[PDB]
Amino acid sequence: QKEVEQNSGPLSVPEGAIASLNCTYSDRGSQSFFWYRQYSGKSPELIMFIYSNGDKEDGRFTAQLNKASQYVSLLIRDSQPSDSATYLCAVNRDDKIIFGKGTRLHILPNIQNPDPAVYQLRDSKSSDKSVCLFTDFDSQTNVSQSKDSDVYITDKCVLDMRSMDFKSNSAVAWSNKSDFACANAFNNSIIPEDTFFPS
Amino acid sequence: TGVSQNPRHKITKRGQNVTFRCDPISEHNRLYWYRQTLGQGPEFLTYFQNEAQLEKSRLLSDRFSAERPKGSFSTLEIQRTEQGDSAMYLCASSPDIEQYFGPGTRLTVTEDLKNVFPPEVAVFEPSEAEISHTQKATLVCLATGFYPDHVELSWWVNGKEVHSGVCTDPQPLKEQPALNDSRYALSSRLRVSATFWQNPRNHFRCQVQFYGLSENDEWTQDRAKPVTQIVSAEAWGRAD
Repeated sequence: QKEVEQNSGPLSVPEGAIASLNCTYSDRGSQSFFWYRQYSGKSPELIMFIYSNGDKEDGRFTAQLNKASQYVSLLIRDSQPSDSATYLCAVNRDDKIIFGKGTRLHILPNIQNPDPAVYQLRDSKSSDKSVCLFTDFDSQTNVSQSKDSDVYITDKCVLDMRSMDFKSNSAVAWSNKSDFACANAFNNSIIPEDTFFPS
Repeated sequence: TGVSQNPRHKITKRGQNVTFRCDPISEHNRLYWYRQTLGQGPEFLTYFQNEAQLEKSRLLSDRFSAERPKGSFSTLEIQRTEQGDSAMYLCASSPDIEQYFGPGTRLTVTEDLKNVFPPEVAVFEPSEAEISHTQKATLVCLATGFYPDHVELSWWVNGKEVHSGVCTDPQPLKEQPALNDSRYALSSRLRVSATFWQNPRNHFRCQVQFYGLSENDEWTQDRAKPVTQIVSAEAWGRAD
């Protein structure tokens, strides 16, 4: 469809700050608009609707509909980890809802004391299979994927030791080779200069 | 309660038929079908009011067939499946214009049931260097070599499922990105304190639910039939 336009992002927003999601629509006869939240494994869930020009607050969400400029917006105050999701803009066209392609939102964790480090982990079963773990880096470290078909690298992923109130990022790399060492594993990426590489 | 859909997953050889079912919320006069692929929105397929199918999109081609016989449940039939029919098929019902979605049916159309594989699973034990440096311990699970890409990974500590300290990759990545029916890989981390890991009575399982062939699927190989099944791997704690 060409009546709901939104940029795919991903948008990165610091934890606590306001996230701003925008969407434009091609037909000024449209009157009824929606924001749907879809977590990565899940179905779209409705979080806000707006049927007249103006503002609307519900908790941390603010939806805004501007008919003169033909845009609709969703503001998320006090961004949390749980807001990381895809946010779908949607307009009613007669009796059917039409969806935009969705904007992906990453709420970046506020890492108190970064301690970037690459560790190697070995299989619980055959202790010749191993894995490299890049962890404890700050939230604006970008992990670069492999352009080496024999090397697999996963993107950033934040975990919460909720009991100890400690968040931490990490990425994982492994290889069909096993002479492959973790020193040269993440080198296709820009990593902190003082990343700890133990021996 | 809520909108229900079945099956949750379907693998089909290209050229075969397939039928999905939606059970909406009973009070809703309106029913919708949508198709959705990753990084894209739900694309409209058709719209029911009571039993009458009032609207079809060009995405609902001739091979596509949707009915809501009793103005209640709905079925969507794709005949002679193509690879480009692989998607999540969403159902939604409405009392007016707000739409309420079911959990979907994930369809994978493969050239040949023989390219379906269960994951292999391995658990990687916390590094001694991390333990000494941070007083914490990260376990890593790897699930590799599965096709199609519908798995559910979970961590189980002493027989109970844990969510705190867990990070799983949002998507499985392709093992052969230049192959149309590439097998996939998935990784997950679980971080516990060093002292919880050094306890030798603590048991750590990474479990991967894989959704594979059906009991009435034709299996013509000698390697085991990759049916729906759990694969898991385990590790016990160790006191330095």
